[PDB]
Amino acid sequence: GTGYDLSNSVFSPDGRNFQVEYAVKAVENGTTSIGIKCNDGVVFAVEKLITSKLLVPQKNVKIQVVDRHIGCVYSGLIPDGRHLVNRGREEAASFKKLYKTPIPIPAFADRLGQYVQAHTLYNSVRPFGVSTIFGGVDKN
Amino acid sequence: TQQPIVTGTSVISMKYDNGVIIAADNLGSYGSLLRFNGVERLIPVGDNTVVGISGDISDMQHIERLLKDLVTENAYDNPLADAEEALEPSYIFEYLATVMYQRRSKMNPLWNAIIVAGVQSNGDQFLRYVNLLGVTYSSPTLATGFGAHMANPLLRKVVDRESDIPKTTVQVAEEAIVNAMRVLYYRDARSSRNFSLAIIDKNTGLTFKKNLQVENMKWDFAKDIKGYGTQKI
Repeated sequence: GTGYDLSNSVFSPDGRNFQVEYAVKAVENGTTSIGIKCNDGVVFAVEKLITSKLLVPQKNVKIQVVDRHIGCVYSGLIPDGRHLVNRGREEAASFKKLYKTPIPIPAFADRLGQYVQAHTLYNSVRPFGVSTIFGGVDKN
Repeated sequence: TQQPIVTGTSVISMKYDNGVIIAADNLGSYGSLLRFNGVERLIPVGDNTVVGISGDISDMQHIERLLKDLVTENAYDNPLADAEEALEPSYIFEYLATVMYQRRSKMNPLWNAIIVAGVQSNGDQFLRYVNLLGVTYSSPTLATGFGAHMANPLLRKVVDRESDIPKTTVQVAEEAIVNAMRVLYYRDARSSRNFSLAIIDKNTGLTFKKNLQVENMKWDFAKDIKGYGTQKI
C-alpha cells in the first residue's frame, strides 16, 4: 500500500527511508556551501543571501568552529546545523578530556555520523535537514 | 573530603602603576620530599591574565584544563574572541571563585589557593584571591600560604595603600618580588631556588619569565657561628 513516508524509521518496499529523502529536499532548497582540501589544510566557503539592506553586513556568521582546529559549514535548516555543531563540540570536548590530544578529523567525522544515523532509527525523532561540510588538520 | 598529596608552595603578587606582577616557584613537594622540580604553577590565560595556583598539584592540573576549555568555549560562535569579547581577568576569576565555593559546599573541595593577576580592557589592574573555602579578597599585595606571612610584610613596605600604586614602577615592584622570593627560600622548607615570574602591563602586555634563580644570598656569616651556647670551637 502507501503511507511509508509518514513515519521516520519505516522501511519502504524498495528498502528506502523516505523521511530521510525528504530531509535532503530541505538541503537542496538551502544555500550553497563548499569545501576545498589543499596541500596542507582545508578551505570552507558559503553563500549568504542578503534578504534586505537591513541585514548588518559581516555579522550573521554561518561557518562554525569545533574545538580549535575543526571548521563546519552546512546547507539547509540552519537551526539543525547548529544543533549538530553543539553535539560535535561536546563530542570533541569528551575526546580531549579522556585522551588529552585534540580529536582527529576522521574520528570526529564518525562521531557526527553516528549521531545523525541515530535520528534515522526512531519514529519519535526527525532527521537532520542539513548536509555538513567539515574538516581540519590533525596528527597526519 | 580529601587530602593534598603533591603540593606547591607560596604564590606572591603585587600591583604597580601600569599593571601587576606575579611569581611562584617550580617545586612539587611530596610531603617533606622535594619530588618534582619542573612544575609550572603560573598559568597564562590569553595575553592579559596569569593564574597563580598553590596547593594540590593534581587539582591544579584540573584547573589548568578548565581554563584551556574556557578559552575554547569563548571562541565558539564569537567573531570578537580576540577583540571586544575576549576573556577578561575578572571573568576568569569569577568563574574559578564560583567553582571553588561550589566544591566546598559539596564537601569535596579543590585543595588550592589561587591568585588571578591581570589587566582589564580599560587598563585597570586586577588582583584577587580565592581558596578552597571560596573566600575572596583583593589587596594591593596578595600572597598564598607561607608568602602571606613573609612576602606580604615586605611588599606592603612598597605599597601600603591604594595611593602608593601609581607611585610604584616596574623596576621597584619586580625588585621587591625577587627579594621576597629570596626570603622565602631562606625560611620556607618547602621552597625551591628556581621560580617563574610574570608581568602583565597595560602597555608592554604579558611578559613571562622562566627559569629564574635566587641570587645574591648571604651565607658567609655562618662560619662564625659554632655550637648552641657555650661551645667556642
